[PDB]
Amino acid sequence: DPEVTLLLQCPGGGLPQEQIQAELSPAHDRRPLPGGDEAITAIWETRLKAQPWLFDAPKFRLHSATLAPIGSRGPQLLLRLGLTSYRDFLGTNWSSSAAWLRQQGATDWGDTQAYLADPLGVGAALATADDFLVFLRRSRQVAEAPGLVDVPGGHPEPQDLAGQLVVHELFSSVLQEICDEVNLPLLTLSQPLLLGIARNETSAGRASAEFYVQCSLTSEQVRKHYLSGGPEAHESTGIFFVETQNVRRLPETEMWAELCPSAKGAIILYNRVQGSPTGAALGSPALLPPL
Ligand SMILES: O=S1(=O)C[C@H](NCc2cccnc2)[C@@H](O)C1
Repeated sequence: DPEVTLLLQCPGGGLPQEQIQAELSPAHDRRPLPGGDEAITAIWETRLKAQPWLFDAPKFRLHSATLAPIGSRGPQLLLRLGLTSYRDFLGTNWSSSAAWLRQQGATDWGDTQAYLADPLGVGAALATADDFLVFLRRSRQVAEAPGLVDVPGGHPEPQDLAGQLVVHELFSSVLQEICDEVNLPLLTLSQPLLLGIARNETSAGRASAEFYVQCSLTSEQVRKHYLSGGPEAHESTGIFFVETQNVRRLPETEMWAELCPSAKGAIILYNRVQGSPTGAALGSPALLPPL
């Protein structure tokens, strides 16, 4: 699967909020472009002169994420974060010359990402009470991955001693994205677990944190809540459900060629971290069928 690479696979079936540290530092920002950031300003002016209702927004930037030695006590993950924007995204990751900016970063800084905005996404593998994952169909009229399958999520906007507030906002944001798009009550959702981090190579390597969330509603009830918002309550054009049993072999199905890269990330991490039993009981052939 060339369009998605794993940056992080969490241990212990996934990491809760209280085991994660963040360092939000201007040392983690994008480096100014070799010829100057005027080139980002020029793409933005052109875009606003066609679509003057567009507005900029701040984003978190992923620099790096370091996992503690497995089985250790204390914080298990450090996320190194800076700040970027929708505008810096449009002028770098989304630019036609994005591959040239990756080569320049390798040459200048020993870092393919040094000249890229790399805004941090969040996504969820959202399971129902009746053991299904939730999928959404993307509109055919949006700029990115039109008409493809997605999972719930988005790209949080800002606002360990500011770090903990930043971790809280990331975990809060995946639940808020589920309530905004799927139309579920907050109180039907578990606290998220972080499964890992996946990179979208079709979007010059920008990363998404992938989370596991359990809902107390059945697939039937989740569908009712989604539809009862009406065509204006969501950006997606449809919702559908796959049995957790069947997610295990999803990369062998015709669905796989219709998943956008960040949703492929979420399903691979679900399969490795929540799937893939290690013990004798869930390992036994009748519960883990071979092939
Ligand atoms: O947070 S972002 O900068 C906003 C962006 N939205 C999709 C999009 C794509 C191309 C042009 N406009 C919007 C995220 O994919 C990254």
